[PDB]
Amino acid sequence: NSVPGAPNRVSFAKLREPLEV
Amino acid sequence: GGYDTPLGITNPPIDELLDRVSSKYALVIYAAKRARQINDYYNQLGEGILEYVGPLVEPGLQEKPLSIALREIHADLLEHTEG
Amino acid sequence: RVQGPREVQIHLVREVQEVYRAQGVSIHDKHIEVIVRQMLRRVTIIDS
Amino acid sequence: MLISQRPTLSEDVLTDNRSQFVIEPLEPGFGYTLGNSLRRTLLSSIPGAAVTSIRIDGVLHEFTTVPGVKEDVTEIILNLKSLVVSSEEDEPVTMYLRKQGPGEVTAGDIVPPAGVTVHNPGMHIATLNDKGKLEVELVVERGRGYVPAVQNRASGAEIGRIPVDSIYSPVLKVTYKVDATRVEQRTDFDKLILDVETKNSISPRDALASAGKTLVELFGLARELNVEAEGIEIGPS
Amino acid sequence: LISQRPTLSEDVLTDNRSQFVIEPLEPGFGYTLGNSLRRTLLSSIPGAAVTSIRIDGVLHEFTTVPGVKEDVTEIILNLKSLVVSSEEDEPVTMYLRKQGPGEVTAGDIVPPAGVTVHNPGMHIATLNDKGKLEVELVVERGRGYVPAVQNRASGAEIGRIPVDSIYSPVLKVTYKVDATRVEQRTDFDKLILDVETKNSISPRDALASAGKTLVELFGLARELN
Amino acid sequence: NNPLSGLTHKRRLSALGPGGLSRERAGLEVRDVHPSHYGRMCPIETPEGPNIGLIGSLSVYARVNPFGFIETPYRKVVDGVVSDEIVYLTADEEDRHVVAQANSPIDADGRFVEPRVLVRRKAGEVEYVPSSEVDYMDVSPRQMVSVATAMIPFLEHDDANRALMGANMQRQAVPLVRSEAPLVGTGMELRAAIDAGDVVVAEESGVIEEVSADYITVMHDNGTRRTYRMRKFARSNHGTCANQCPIVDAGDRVEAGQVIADGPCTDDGEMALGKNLLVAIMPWEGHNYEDAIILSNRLVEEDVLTSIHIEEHEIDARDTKLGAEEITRDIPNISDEVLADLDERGIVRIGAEVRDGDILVGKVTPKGETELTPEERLLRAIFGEKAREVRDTSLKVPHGESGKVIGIRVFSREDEDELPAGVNELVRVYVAQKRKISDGDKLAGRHGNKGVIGKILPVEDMPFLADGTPVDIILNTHGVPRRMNIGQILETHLGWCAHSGWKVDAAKGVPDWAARLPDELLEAQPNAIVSTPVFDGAQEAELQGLLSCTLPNRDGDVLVDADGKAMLFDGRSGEPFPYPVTVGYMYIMKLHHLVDDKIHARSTGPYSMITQQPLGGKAQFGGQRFGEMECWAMQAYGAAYTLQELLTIKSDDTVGRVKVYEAIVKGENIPEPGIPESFKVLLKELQSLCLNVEVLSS
Amino acid sequence: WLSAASFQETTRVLTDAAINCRSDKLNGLKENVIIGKLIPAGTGINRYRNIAVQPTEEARAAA
Amino acid sequence: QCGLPKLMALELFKPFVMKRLVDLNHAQNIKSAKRMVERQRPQVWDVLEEVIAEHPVLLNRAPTLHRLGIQAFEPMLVEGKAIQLHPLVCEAFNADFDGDQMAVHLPLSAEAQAEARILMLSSNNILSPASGRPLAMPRLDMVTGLYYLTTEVPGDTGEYQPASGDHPETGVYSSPAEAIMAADRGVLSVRAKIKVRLTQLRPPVEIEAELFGHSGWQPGDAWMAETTLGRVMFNELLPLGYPFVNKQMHKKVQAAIINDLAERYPMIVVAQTVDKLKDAGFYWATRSGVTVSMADVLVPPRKKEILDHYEERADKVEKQFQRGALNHDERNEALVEIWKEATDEVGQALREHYPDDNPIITIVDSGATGNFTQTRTLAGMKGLVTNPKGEFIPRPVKSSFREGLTVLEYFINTHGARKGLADTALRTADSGYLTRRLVDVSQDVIVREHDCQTERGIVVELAERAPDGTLIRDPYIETSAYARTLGTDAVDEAGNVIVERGQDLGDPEIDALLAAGITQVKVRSVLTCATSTGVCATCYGRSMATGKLVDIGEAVGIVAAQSIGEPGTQLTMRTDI
Ligand SMILES: [Mg+2]
Ligand SMILES: [Zn+2]
Repeated sequence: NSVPGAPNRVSFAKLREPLEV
Repeated sequence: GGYDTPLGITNPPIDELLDRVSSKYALVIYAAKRARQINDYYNQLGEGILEYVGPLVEPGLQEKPLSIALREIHADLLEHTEG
Repeated sequence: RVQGPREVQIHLVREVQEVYRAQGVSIHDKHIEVIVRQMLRRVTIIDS
Repeated sequence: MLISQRPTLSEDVLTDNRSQFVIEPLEPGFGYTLGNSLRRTLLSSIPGAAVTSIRIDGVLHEFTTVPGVKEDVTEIILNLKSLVVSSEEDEPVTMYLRKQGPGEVTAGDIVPPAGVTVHNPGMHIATLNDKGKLEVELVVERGRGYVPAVQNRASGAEIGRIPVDSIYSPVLKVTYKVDATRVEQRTDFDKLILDVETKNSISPRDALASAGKTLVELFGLARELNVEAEGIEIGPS
Repeated sequence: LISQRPTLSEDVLTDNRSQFVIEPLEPGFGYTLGNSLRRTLLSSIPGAAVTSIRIDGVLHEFTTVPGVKEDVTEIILNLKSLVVSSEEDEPVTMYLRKQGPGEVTAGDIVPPAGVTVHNPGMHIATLNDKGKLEVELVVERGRGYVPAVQNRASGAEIGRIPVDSIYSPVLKVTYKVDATRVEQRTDFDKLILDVETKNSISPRDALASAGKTLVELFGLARELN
Repeated sequence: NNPLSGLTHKRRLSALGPGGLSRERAGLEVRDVHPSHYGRMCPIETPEGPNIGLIGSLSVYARVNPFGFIETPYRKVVDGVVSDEIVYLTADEEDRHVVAQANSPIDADGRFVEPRVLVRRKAGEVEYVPSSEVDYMDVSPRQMVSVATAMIPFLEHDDANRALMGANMQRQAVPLVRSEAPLVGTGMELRAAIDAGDVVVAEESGVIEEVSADYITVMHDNGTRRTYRMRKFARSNHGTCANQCPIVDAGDRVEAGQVIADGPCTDDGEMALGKNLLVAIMPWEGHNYEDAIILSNRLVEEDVLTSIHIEEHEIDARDTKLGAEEITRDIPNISDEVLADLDERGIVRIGAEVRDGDILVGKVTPKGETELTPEERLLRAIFGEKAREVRDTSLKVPHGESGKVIGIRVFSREDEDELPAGVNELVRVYVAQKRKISDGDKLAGRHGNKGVIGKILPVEDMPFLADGTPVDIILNTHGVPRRMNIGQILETHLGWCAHSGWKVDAAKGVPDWAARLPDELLEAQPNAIVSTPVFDGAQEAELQGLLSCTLPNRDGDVLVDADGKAMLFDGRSGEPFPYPVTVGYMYIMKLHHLVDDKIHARSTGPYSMITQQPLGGKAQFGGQRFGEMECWAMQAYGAAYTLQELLTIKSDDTVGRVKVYEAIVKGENIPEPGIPESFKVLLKELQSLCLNVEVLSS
Repeated sequence: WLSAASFQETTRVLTDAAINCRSDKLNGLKENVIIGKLIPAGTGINRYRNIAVQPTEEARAAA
Repeated sequence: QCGLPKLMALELFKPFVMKRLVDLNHAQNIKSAKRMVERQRPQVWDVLEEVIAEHPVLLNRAPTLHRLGIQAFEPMLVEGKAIQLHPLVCEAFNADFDGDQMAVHLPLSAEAQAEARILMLSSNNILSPASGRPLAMPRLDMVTGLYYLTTEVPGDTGEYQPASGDHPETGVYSSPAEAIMAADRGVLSVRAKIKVRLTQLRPPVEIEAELFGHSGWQPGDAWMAETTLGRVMFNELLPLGYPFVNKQMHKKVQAAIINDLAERYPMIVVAQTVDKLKDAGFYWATRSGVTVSMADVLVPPRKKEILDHYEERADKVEKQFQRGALNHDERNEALVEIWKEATDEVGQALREHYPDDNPIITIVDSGATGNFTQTRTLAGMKGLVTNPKGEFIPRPVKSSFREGLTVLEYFINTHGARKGLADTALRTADSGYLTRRLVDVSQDVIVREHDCQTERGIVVELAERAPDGTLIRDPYIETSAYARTLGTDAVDEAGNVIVERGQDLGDPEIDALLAAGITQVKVRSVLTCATSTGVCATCYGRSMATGKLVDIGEAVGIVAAQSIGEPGTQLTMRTDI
């Protein structure tokens, strides 16, 4: 998320992004 | 003639018409000229009638002259001279 | 020029038919025969 | 309320017992509702009678052929199955048919007492030959629907009896088809055409009449919730 | 084999859901009987629904009202799910009167005699201190759904806003069967049918109306004799 | 036509223009995908027409170096340890180093379990390399992908062609009236919606003072306030609505960088280009034959798929030697029922419905003078009609559109505006209509499955589950295996799982498939939202496990079995279908290829100046072009007369045109075709080109 | 020369035809298409174009 | 028939409805009729529907490859704004419902209407003019439906099994009516082997000759058929005189059936029967239960072992390449061969693992669509991925689209995908240019006279003899020897005349030639036609579009050039000839 108004989107990601787009 | 009855645009079977003529193009010219004659007779009804005679078969309610032309060919009511 | 006009028609027709049938496409020979007859219409002049 | 167009029935006789029924016009979307219900009701709602079990002389274990006659037994059992009969009584009545010497076997040589009639006397059943002798015993009862062969409970008592499938429905085959004629002008109305073919004992006309009459009876029980409710009415006849 | 005439019981689960049992049927009839009931019970049940709306502050349905939090088409969409029942076929009008901040619900609407809003707890929009909501409703009986008629085809005012109307008290419907298939040939079907209505009419009433329509449509065929 | 199209219009790379190469100049070498494009330029987002391979789109992580070179970041690894230092490398810089797999078995210290890891070398060769030898590793998956093509779930299962096509239709979606968030999507949707710019973002935090449809005023933390003027039903550049609805309350504190009001294709601040619909992958009576789709009329009734279309019409009132053009009601020879919805100022009343041919703006113009027919002189004495010396050069609503009127933006020189020279008044009227879904409209998912609407049939005539819920959409099964787009059924299964919800029974130990599956996923609520990155997403085993646990809705009913299919009853016959059919929820969006904008017919319109052939295009009356290839088929049949009529009297011969019109108004036989005028014009060009050309009778 | 003109290298064939005073027969299919005359194929040949159609005498008697 | 939007027809038939409505007194005057029609008042719709009756219209889809690209239909008014196109002529137009558009042209003259009604009617042109194969064949969905209908699964419900002692066979049915009555209940499935006494269906030739004798007329006489009632319904579609088939229905089998029907039955009959086939196929495609899902897409258990074995071989060859004994060229070639063998092994393993009744399987073997290579690409492992230059990458893909791909695998696959999609756009334009050149070069070849009476002709190999001693039929006969005319008389060993000169040389004639043992024949072709202008009709031979002798004025040159130029989009090169 990391966005104040972000709806909770559960994701099947296996690894964490070192940086955001 | 065991084929079941046709419908729509193919009310006269194409093959039965084709046996009447030598080739397909001759049949097309057959139909076109007969439809033209039908239209001229329709336009000459009120005024002086030319040598043209209208539908030798019974006409329906409102059918385009080509349809009556084909029905006339199907009844062997016309003969033609090949060019 | 070495096998007359008869053999070249056979060669051309068989070659184009093989090319077209390589992809499983069926075309009858007469269609290409018309064209190859069209090519062989003219003859060159070698004497005045 | 009204559908603004009184639907009509058109019946076109084709053979002695074969007809085409047309429902024109019809409220949109109702074509299938009427067609499937009508075809199922015709197939499995009209009372009728058919043969159920078969016993013939000379057979106790030979389910292939019978002496006296030359042809096999499957032809005989199928021909017996394809027999029309109208019975006004519910008990299984026994049939017989016998003759001496070579000849042609037809249903006209059957011996039907009062209460049962056969409408196909001129139907070939077998070809007796070689000074043959046969004695065919039939069991026929009435009902409705289509039911397969039912095993003989008294196999010991009736070892020559053989079960067979039965065609209780007087109607043979029904097919329906819908189309979209005159949809735009009369608000999506459609024709529903029915093809009906029944046995020669009865006719498609009264067959469909009785089918609809049965359907309306069994549906008035569903109607009997609010006697005065709101629906749609047809009009005159 | 069974020679017994079919019956029809009733099984009520909630105030809008019911289970219907028709016993005994004939093997293979239950599916088609359920389908035939369901199609007409879903698409041929007369009902009442809103047709046109009018707002004194707007001229058409693409302009926001000063004070309302939603936009005009949002109020159209919200009141599209209203539950209104009437008994007379003549069109009738309704009225909405709400002032100041606060939620506006169907319970705020004051309907005339013969019109009952069965869903008063449904909210329509929300206001503020500048809330000025003067909303006109019209309701007529009908069947099926009808797309929005053109306000120029009929002699209607400029401010009149047509709305798509759907007259269908039935919400959801399903059927299930379970035949016996006994070796003794005692075969019959047991049709269990379910009806769920939109709190306008009880499932019993919708089933009765559908049955009446089918009875007439089949007595159409019965008269052939 | 949607925020995604705006996003991808920027951040896209073209190859045409001044100094570039044209399509004919472009060989096969340019259109390819060079291995150096990895991470720099996405190899998917590309127009599929003649411009294939020339116009592309930038990747999501790419950056422009100060010199104009496209530059991408990458993690650096040393001795089997990957640091968090992020360096930026150009294309040629990657030659010297070795970049590793985006998804590699990191052990939470940087070492990879096996030495040989799939890496990309200098010359584009992909070979195995020991772990201690690699020096760089990719930032993350979806680094070689574009923003538009990062929204496709299960991208790694779709073929490159179908993924390309789906990325293309992503830009062509139209804004609906609800814009429901997709049940299954990718994490890029939120960022794309926020960065599109048409979703208003609260720049500074604080509580909300007051909210309203037309405006929102946020109360900051320090004294001053900020008001955000909203845009309602703003016409877009492609005739699509741009509604902007707020999604906050009266007194809820907001945070800087938070969404405030949703854009045309957004809800709750994330991308929403379509809707979630029940799907049946079975064929149905051939109405879905060959990529056709059949939808439920519920979508028409419930307004599930409907889009507003704002249309703008302009009229110019310039200066002429007739005097001036007045915007009044004094239009000669007009009735009343057509003038009832037009105000006394020369324009339409705001909120009056119009259709084709209706009068829109009354621009009276002095007619001038020509040969007044004698018949007019006789006619004026039979009814007393005045001369009516002005030509009614008004605004007629063109064919094939209708709807209500939004508003009037009127400009005038009397209003003291900067109108062009000679132009006195400029009036722009806006017309809007609610376009329902209908047959012929193009629908498509996100995996590239396209197709027009074969039939809109009522809810009774559809398969329905044991729950009695009618299906929503129906797709043909033949299109799935023959197009390598297997990802769509995976998305369908995941959508059904999200719609139903699941509770993995991790009571007797965690299931093996769920072990790698993260936390907070073993439990889910009905109609929840899940995300799946394009290349790091849910595996097949995870989907199998989700399908295994499919807790029912309200009763006890597992409609979808473990394998994924489901039982459906026919709505027409009523008997159950002999075999189960897979059901689920797939994202479906309307495309901007509506049948209304693509229907055209012409009986007799205008003709060009040089040749008397008709014009082309829907802007004018048009008229279909009969190319010479169609003439070849004409000749092949041998239908000589039909070709003669087409080329002579339906196209060219003026006298033939008027004569044939007279023929099929008098009911008289159609006369012989004449000599085409275009041939005479060619003859004249040859004659005037210093070529003596003469046609010889005998 | 008309067919060659409308096929490829219009200027070259036009120049060479003009030099040679090449008079076209206007009998080919493409030329008849350009002029608008009936093509010499299908229903365009003289055998079919000049077909005379009149009713049979028995049919005339039936009226 | 063909659909036509109501507004489209209203605008197309403008003057017709004006004259009709004024004739009906709808508008006293035509000036009134202007606004009468443009306001679209309700009275225009019925008067419009009156004038469409039996007025044919033309339909066209760009581009027009072959002669069948333009077809004439008799339209009915349909609500909406889309043209309702019949699902059978999609092959002719090459039309797909992705969103492709079609243009409609309205014939005007009486002559033009006659030509549209006769030559261009969609029913009158079924056979492809290119090769003579039926082009109005049932396509994907109906092929799947018929394949499901006429398949015969053993061990099904209600099968026929011989028995004695306690119960009869209980598998024989009196009439198809009783068969469908049983099938309405659950007792009997459609695809179960049964025995039925048939009456209205002609038995096969062998059974007819054996039982019915010389007089083998079917509807009167009853006979016993051992088949499945689904095949009975399928046979019911065909005309009465057609013999029973009792065979499973692939694309090629229906092609043969329709070809024979067109050969020995009137055109209207086949035009009706193909429609009946379409209806039945569409109806039975729904119940076929062909549906794709994760369960249907299975992976081979043996895939891991085969992949590991070929990976070990690849490791050995890579170590060999490192030693330097073999150059990089040998490395790439050996890797390519090893991986091609690996993917062949994976393909055959997948073929042996998939059940014969799997949805993808019944799709692929029914011939409706797809090929087994595409299935292997779906489940298993794709194979070798190409390069932008055209080479094969030494390190190929290993997973499948069902198992998912990693980023660089997707990159390399994108290479080839983009290459192919760029090549297609150039190849279509090149094919168009080739068609233009062919049409221009062959414009003047038109049949002029019936026969030139010449004796010059060509010779066709026609099934050269085998060393073992037999008549091995030539693989290429229908394109070379069929639909011809004999330049001389076919006589064997100076004996009887099997086929005299001047014969259509149909299938019975070729069968007689093969039976007689003859191999070499002379053919009267166009290459030796003695006509000064054009070609004589006999030299050209049978016309594939009509199935009869070519007419006296058909433009054979244009039809040819179109037939050669049409399949130009399907031409693909191999991996300096
Ligand atoms: Mg297409
Ligand atoms: Zn010759």
